[PDB]
Amino acid sequence: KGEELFTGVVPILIELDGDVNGHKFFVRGEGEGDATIGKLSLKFICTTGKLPVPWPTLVTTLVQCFSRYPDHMKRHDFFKSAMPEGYVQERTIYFKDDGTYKTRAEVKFEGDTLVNRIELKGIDFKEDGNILGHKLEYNFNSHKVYITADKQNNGIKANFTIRHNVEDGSVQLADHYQQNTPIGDGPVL
Amino acid sequence: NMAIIKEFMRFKVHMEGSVNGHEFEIEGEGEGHPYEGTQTAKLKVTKGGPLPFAWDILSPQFSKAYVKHPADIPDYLKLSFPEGFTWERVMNFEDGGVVTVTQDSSLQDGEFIYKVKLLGTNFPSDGPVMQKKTMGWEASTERMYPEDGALKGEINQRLKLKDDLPDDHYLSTQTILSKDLNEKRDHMVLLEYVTAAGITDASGGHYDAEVKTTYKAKKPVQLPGAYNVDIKLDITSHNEDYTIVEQYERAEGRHST
Repeated sequence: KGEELFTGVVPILIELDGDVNGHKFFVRGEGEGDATIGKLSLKFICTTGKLPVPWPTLVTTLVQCFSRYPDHMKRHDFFKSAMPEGYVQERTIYFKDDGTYKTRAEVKFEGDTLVNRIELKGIDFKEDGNILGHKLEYNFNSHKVYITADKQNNGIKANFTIRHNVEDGSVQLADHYQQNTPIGDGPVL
Repeated sequence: NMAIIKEFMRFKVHMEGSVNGHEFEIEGEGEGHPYEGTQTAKLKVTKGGPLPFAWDILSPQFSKAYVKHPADIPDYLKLSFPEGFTWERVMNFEDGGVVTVTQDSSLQDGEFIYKVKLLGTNFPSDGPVMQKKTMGWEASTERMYPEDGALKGEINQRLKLKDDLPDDHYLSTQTILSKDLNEKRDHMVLLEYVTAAGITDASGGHYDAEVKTTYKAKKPVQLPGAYNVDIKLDITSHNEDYTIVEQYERAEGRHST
């Protein structure tokens, strides 16, 4: 099950080692999720000085187990089910007319805190593009994450397109292709 | 007086049935405490094994003399002995499949004798019964009430389906990004709201059946008023192909209101 863990406020730790076009950086963040209301409160810090990429681009990368699942949909919650053991979240993000992120993360419980450790590698980004050129506005929009369960992985698949507002009035799209998978070996449900 | 039904009783059961054109026979032995509401049984498939369909539709057809009744509630089926009683049952499953049963309960040499005839019909080939996707029965409540000079009962019975997957749904997201004005490092403050949607109906985990049973005593004994019986059936064990199955049941009667 696992729902017992999320019945109340859960403290969160997130760590990211990124590499984008050779630019290396580390981001840490702390806060608390509430799965009952589906709320996240987090503060992130880059320890390497200036962030080579805009913060909004790291948002989707930086714990969907805190999503609120209505009572009738509770049996459909994959994320909470894998806990405390946790799950592996992999993504490939295609930035329109630009480079691509590739991430590997392990989301599990270390002690009483939920931990997400990410490894990100970007490539083929335009030096003057919206990402490396920091042309993206500081804000985020509303989205839909379409989840389909996939087969032999004993886990779920996902895709969606993130809309990043560019400061010139245009929109920078990011196509997300996501797949997850448990850690412990056995039934999930 | 408890001279007829003892505190511990054994029974023997025979079932001949046909489901989706598949004939078969089952013989089994059972035992329990009629006044405590508890019984067990071990069933064997003597013909037409292995069975192409789910065992769970057969399990409820293998014993109401074992129900625990309060003193103020007349036990109609216990009083029917030594002569005994018969029952007939119609199970209507949500996908159109139907199970019908006729049974005879007698008592010989201090042992109950059960004789069962069953038919399943119109079970869809991709349905959970023919696909063996059932996980067993949820706890049941049978509404009992006198009618037509007999004792009748009515159940809304939930069969648990094999867990498949998350299916298809989506997450709606909202996010605000802010800054800590006193924070001296490059940073992002974030607050996010996520809620799942895309499924209303709430039941993909269950296979429902409308059940109506009629219990007739062979002799004119005393009928109870309308009341309820709580029932829970468990499969305690079984082999791979379900040609050997052990069952357990607890049933206790209580007042309706």
